[PDB]
Amino acid sequence: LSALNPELVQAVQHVVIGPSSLIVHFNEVIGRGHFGCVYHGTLLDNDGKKIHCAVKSLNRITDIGEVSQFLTEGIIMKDFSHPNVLSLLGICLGSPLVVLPYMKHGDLRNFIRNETHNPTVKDLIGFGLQVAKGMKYLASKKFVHRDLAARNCMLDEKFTVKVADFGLARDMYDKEYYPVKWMALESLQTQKFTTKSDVWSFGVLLWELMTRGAPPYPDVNTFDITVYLLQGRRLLQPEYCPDPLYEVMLKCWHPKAEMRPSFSELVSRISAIFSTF
Ligand SMILES: O=C1NCc2c(-c3cnc4[nH]cc(Cc5ccccc5)c4c3)c[nH]c21
Repeated sequence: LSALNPELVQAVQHVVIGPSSLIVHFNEVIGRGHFGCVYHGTLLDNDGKKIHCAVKSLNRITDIGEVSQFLTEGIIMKDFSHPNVLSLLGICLGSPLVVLPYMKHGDLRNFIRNETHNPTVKDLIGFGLQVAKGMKYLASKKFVHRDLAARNCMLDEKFTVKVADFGLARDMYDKEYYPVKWMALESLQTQKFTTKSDVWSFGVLLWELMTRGAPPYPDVNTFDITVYLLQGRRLLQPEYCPDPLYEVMLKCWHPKAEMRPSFSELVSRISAIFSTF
């Protein structure tokens, strides 16, 4: 750790959590291993308040070059904060640690599929609106997500949705052993991603919400999705989805990227639909 560039060490200071400010429960994993090496933790802020956090150990990092790049990803992610985006609490320099807020209700796809929880049509639309708000913030920062889906959004104790699976919170479902159906047509064809391809994925996430987590295109092979979309076939209107909201979903899947709504338009339209409930 003495081998690190001093100006870079000075630059990461506002992101670094001192070792005496973090208690990691290395004996308690979060999410039964499905989310990788992520543990319960307690972060102590400047006032001494105990913060329940999720602590990811980064085993893929060994060399100083990899450590330096990790410090930089911490610096940039720390500048992203919004009520509907998963915030970085900090990093701890054993392997490097990523400290994230604890999300009591786990991923949004499992939450809505959960037979115990009974979200209403209003609640599901409200979750979609929160995702559109988080994406509107990311798109305003010129950030392209590339993997937007309900499985990649977390839900906290106040039922606030947080867009996740970006920055140091990426590779969240990478488990140790002993997304073409959300992709825009141009991304399937050219492998290039834009905010307009995130809008297409958002439309698929909205369909996931309104079907309470049904898998999209269950009878279509991932290879055949491209031709299926070029034929002009699309995900159908879910049973209790209001017509104006499905019109918004369909606009997200327009084959011409420039014809799709912006996330600002999506927040606008969905907020007005949500307000009817
Ligand atoms: O059944 C569950 N109860 C809580 C929970 C979580 C949970 C809790 N807190 C969290 N904080 C940040 C994340 C996402 C994340 C996880 C691993 C790596 C990178 C990012 C996260 C996920 C996942 N499943 C379940």
